[PDB]
Amino acid sequence: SGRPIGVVPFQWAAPEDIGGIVAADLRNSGKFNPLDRARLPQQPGSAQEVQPAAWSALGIDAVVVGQVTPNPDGSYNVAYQLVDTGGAPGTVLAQNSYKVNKQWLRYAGHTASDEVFEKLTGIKGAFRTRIAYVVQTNGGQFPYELRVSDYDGYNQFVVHRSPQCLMSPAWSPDGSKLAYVTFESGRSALVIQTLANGAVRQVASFPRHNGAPAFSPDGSKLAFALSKTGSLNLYVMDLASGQIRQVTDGRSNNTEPTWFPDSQNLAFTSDQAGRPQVYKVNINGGAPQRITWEGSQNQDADVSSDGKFMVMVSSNGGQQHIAKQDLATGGVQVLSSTFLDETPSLAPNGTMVIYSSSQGMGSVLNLVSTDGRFKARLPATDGQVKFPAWSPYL
Amino acid sequence: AEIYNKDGNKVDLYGKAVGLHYFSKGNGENSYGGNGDMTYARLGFKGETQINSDLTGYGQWEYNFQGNNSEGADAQTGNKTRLAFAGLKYADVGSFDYGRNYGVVYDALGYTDMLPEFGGDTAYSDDFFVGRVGGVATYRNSNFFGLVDGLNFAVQYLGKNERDTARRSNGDGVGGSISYEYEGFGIVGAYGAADRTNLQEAQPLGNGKKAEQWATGLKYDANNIYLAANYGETRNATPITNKFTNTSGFANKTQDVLLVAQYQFDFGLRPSIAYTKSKAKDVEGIGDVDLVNYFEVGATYYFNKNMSTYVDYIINQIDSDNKLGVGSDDTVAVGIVYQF
Amino acid sequence: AEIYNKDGNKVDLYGKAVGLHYFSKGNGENSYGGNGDMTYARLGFKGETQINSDLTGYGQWEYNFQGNNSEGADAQTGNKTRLAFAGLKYADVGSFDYGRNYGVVYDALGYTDMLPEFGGDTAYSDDFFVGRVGGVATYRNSNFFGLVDGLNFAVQYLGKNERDTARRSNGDGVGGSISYEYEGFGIVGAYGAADRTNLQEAQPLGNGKKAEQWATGLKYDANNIYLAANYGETRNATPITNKFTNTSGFANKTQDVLLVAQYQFDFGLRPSIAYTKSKAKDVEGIGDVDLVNYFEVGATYYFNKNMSTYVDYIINQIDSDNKLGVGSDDTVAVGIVYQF
Amino acid sequence: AEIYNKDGNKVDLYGKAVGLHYFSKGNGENSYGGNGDMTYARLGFKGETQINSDLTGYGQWEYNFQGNNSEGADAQTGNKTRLAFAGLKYADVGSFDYGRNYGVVYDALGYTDMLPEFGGDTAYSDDFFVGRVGGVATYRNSNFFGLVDGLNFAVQYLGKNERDTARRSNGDGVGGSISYEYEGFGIVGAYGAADRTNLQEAQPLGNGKKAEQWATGLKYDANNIYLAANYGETRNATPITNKFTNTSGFANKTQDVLLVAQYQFDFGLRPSIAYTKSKAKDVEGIGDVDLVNYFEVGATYYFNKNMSTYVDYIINQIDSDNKLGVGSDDTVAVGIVYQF
Amino acid sequence: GGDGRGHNTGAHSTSGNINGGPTGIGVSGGCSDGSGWSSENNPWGGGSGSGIHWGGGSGRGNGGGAAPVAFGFPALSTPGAGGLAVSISASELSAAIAGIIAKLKKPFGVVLSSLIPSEIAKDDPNMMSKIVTSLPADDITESPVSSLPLDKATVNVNVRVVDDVKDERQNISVVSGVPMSVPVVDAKPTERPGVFTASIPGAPVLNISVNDSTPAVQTLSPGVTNNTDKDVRPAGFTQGGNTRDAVIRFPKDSGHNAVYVSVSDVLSPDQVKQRQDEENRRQQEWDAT
Repeated sequence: SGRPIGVVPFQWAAPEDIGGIVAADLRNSGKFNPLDRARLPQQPGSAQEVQPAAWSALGIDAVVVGQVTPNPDGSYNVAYQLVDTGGAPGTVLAQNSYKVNKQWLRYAGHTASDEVFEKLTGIKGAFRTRIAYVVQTNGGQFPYELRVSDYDGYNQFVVHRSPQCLMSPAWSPDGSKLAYVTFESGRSALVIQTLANGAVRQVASFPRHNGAPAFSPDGSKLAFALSKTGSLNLYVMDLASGQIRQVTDGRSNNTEPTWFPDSQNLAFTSDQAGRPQVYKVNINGGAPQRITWEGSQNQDADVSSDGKFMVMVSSNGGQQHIAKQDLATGGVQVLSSTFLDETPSLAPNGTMVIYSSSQGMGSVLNLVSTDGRFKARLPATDGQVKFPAWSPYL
Repeated sequence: AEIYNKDGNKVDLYGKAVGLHYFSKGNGENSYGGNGDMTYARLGFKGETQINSDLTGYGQWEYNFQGNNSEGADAQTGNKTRLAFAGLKYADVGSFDYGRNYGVVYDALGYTDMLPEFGGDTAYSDDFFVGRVGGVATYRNSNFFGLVDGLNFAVQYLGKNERDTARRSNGDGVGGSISYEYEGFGIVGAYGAADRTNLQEAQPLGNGKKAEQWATGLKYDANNIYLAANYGETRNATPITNKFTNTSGFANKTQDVLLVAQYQFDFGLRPSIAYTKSKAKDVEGIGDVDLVNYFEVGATYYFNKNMSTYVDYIINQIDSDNKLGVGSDDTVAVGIVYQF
Repeated sequence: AEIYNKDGNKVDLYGKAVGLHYFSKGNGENSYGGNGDMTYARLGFKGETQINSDLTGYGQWEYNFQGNNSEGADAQTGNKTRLAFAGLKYADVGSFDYGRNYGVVYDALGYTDMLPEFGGDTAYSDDFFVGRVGGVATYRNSNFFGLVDGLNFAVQYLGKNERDTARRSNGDGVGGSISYEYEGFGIVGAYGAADRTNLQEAQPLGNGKKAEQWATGLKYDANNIYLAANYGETRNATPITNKFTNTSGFANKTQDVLLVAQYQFDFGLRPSIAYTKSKAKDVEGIGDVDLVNYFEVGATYYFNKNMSTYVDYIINQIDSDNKLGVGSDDTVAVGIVYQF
Repeated sequence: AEIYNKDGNKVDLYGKAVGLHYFSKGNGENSYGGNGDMTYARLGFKGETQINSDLTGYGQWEYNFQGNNSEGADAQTGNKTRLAFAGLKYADVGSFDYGRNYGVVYDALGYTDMLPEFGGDTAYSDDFFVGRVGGVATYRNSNFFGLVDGLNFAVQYLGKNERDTARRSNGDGVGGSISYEYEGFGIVGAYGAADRTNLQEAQPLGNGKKAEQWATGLKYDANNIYLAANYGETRNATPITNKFTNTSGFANKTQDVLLVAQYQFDFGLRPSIAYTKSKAKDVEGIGDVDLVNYFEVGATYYFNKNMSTYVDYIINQIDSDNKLGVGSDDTVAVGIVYQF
Repeated sequence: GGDGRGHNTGAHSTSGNINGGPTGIGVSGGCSDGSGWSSENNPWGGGSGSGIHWGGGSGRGNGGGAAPVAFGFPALSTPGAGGLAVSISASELSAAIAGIIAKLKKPFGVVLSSLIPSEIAKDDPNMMSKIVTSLPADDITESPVSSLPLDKATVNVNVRVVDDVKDERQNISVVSGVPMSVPVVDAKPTERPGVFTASIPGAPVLNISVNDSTPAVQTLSPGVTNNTDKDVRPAGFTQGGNTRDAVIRFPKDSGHNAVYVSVSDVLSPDQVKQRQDEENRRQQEWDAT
């Protein structure tokens, strides 16, 4: 399902397939169905060449065309036009042209993907965003790497290598820092590493596990879990002052915080009710309220950027899957159908979830659209991939 | 360490070396433990293999080599095989093993035997059920077939062993043990009974045939803390030696009390305290006497799991006038350990 | 298991644990094998390294530790090193080794020694060529320099060993063995001759100097089946002990016959049958007598290569009136094995 | 070989097998070394773990098993644990260990002990500081806290050992050793002093309490060459046995001289030459005598690090009229080695 | 034997450890809080403890690594190379011997035991065994051994334990009735605690060992009998011809009373007929004079 759309190969072999990147981006969102290239009624190299009737006949009311031309310095100019083939046939609804170096050609595609997706959906695009994750490689000296790539797995690079367990990277709201758990000292530590220079800020090294970091949306606070008291409880550090407050204190267990849009409430996983469930607590007034009542287990929650819903890992009758629960209704929809579905992360526009599964025996992350309509594997990595984290808008 | 984990089979070679020394006043004849160099290295292998999803087989073996000895005729003194057995673990019903292994009663006595070097004195070796012995067939159930969590029970048969000395010999025996772990707390109860061989009866000390042991154990372990209290009573089971008479045998009756309290710190430290006592009753010609009555005060620094250092100071409260020649002197031990 | 395979060198640590027991009527003095717990663990390492494409060097060592023993003075009883040797294998000419290894004659006797626990009784240890001994230099050729497939021949020299007892002693010796394997069938023939030391002659039993052994073996192995038949004759080679006289020595003449038939099933089962006999002749004062005459009936379940269980029931046909005190009683053995 | 290198811990299992034989005229009673099969296998494990960047802990253990022995009562003869100790190495200050290890003086005597099989005869085992002993606590500094390159110094305390025989016994002792390596050349000096136990004094030979050893060593190793010269003097330290009297004890005074010259070739060859001498003085009733005075001529082919072959021909210059019964005959040894 | 290879002097270390040094064992379970409810504890852990327990606990169960003969009751001691072995007690001598010595106080003597080589050899075929007897010195000597010059080598005694030959058997017996006086020798200590070595001229090394811990015993050997008849009889002219006795004193800082010990040879029957003969000849002499 999804809106059918015509995505035409761009006019030029070309250094990159921009039309294919746009089609794949729009499809990954679940909201679009780019017309099979083999069934396109034409391959127009320009909006002028678009014959709207031939696209409307196939149920397509808009067509993406474009041009890639080389520049004398070896860079390329990439231009796109979106041609209405519905109520305003042949009209160009949006278009652009701009100069990029070859190494950003894939980014160029995402740029087009960002605009058309928004033009046709009114939703800000997330195709130029990035994901962070931890890879356990087969290298001996630094088997653990915290890495970042494009949302679709391309343009991977390593942010930090470690001989010891890494967990739970977390983006600052500006996309400039990653908080994460590092055990290089021989036990748990929470640190914030600046991507631009790789500088690492030490956040916490209490006697036991310091984990599950989360940056407040406004950037002022970091949530995390400490067991120094004897058990995992939620704590928040004011990033300006460095002062640490405790949010939960009790024999119940409280961890895996995620921030609500208000930067004042956390959702998190607790066993207060037995099997893991999701609870909500104010970082000031501490008294957790259970918010997950469907299924038999609920854990690993992530609150949407508008706060209307969250995604999580839910267990209902033996089956654990990535599910989405509306935060104002409790309605749960199962999204994923893979095995060992774990650690989902939401795009900042709420349209796609990245998570880890049994795919590739752990070595593959998967994307699923938040409408449930599309599922795909990311390009395989050279290791086991865990703890994916979707960057903010970049 | 796990060296081979392939073909549904996994091998964990575990071995360690211990540079140890015992200090005591005088030559060390009257010292509780002794005196001099007691360095020793142990080598062993454990192996498992999942034949099926619900069925796995395991085999374990351990040996002890002493370094204190010279390279002459006394090289082998104190060298032995501690454990050598095999067995199978079904999915839920439990697990059954056979060979040379710990007796069911040791499970209860395991709680107190957490000390660095000393401890578990009542749990003598080559004794019926308290220590590690050869010729046992044991079955164990975990969580009572998975019905109730934390309730593990086991049963053990002891094949007769006709050795040269009554101290190391035994006969047909049976025993059982139950352990309930709840919310950190732990409770255990074990019982064992067997028949003494003719050689044992012939000994000057000891009277009767039914050699009986039983024990009750309590503990709490959490928050870097470990508390334990084992009370055990036995008949014609505990060995005893008289220097004055230079004659040995077994104890007509014995009561044993063990208490341990250890705290652990984040920075690789573990102070320990232990009280201990054993009183023999109805002894032939000696009435009632105390075999051991001492305090422990010690500590252990854990650089890591594979490297450790420790110290133990034994405050022997035993009096010199004891009617068996038992050492009435204090002692101390200092040890360093590497282990993979 | 292969733990280290690097730098053109490969190491296979092989070790196992065996929980074993022997049942028999009475105390077990007259039982063929014995009675009680016979659990044991073996540890060993094999290593190879291809120095060149055509040249590789190998070293192997094996030790046996018994768990049935106590932790007292009898800990070392039955503890020993079975194999400890080295050698080099050239590409085609063959291979040459030296150390403590099996004698050439054992190759023939290897066919019958396929039983779970018992079997190969004629192949005594520390004997001239039938069992594993120390001080041998052996050369072996595979396929006669690669000329004829399946024809392996070997030769062995035995350095003299002057020990305290004639049972464990020997002298200069020589031997050879040939094996032809064709289409599954296998044939072997081995011969060994050596000189007895003065201590051996001094024994009351036994007469002559040339201690001679020789054997012929046949087998067929395929389709989950294993048939084997070894006939061996010896002079002044087999040891014999007389309980009535409490005196030992060697047999002036001996004939030995071994027969084995084992079937294997897909579902990890292996029933086995074995006939055996050994008759001594020209014995000093005892004429002709039978040392061993029994049937075997047993089985083995192979959960996998690394885990197994087995049983063996020995129907001793020996009569009580035997003129040497040999056990005239039946026996049974039950064992469980883990091995990596 | 390194089998486990994980979690900041690394384990190097090292073991070898040696097929060896000694040839000599006659039975071998008068031969320097002996005669017959001397095959042996050694097994050991070394382990390290970097607790911190500046702090690592290490543990090492070694055992020796002899294959020449039979499977009877003499299986354990010559079986022992060579090394069993532990210790910690700080970044710069140095390293401290305790257990059963080589004495400081052996460091100097290490230069000459480069021979394939023989060599280091003066460095007797279970002796005060010259050989490997149990009950030592040693501290070592590398490059004098990193100040001066190539200057390593160490110090060692020796806990008293009260054994059954004076040959294997000792008492409180101290020692030190210094080593300067410059541009390939190497110089060393070691000194040790301890008190003899009453049992030692009671021996017919030997007089005095302060058992003293000291030694000086020089060497040059480079360009496939190894030269070494150790001169050592001792009082009441060296053991001596008189066959004529069948009585043993220690030497009132002893001088020892060792010289070695070995060349190495690219094609896996290493010819060696060694001169040796030891003269005892102020012996009780024997005046001055020579214990050992011989040349070595030998060679070693190194197929690789893990496989080697070697030969050693000992030209014993000792005369038959020696007043202690020391062997006045030549000897030869041929060995083959696999080692991982 | 080529051990010198390597064996670097100074600190010994390898090269290139895989992981950075851990602070300690503060985190025992793993790179976790130890909690376990959420995925912070055991988020990597796999196959934790599938196997059944094997010797749970430290397992260091324990730690790595002369009945006295009554005074006045002659008994056999087989010698060693280190001499004879004797173990005395502190408990003062029984009513029996005190009785005998009182009776005898007011050369004659009283027979303690009788010897039978036929039997003594059944256990000691070589006939190396001697016969030791001991009394507390103060009961023998009129002047306490304490209040005695250190120069004196021979203290006077009122009675002695002596071998005699009567009624065709050798027998050990308590003699008296004349001026007598015996060697006095000091007891050097030894390695063992409370164990000394007295050496009396003409006997083996007599290594003693005091013990007031074990209740006193009387040893019973088929050769040595306990002749009930304790009548005072005249004594041998040849009395003592195969006996060596001595008062042995201990060093001042031992607190052990001085002890008298006689050690007599076990005569073979030929030697007994010989002693008997010489005794009869001496009786003849005395009878004629």
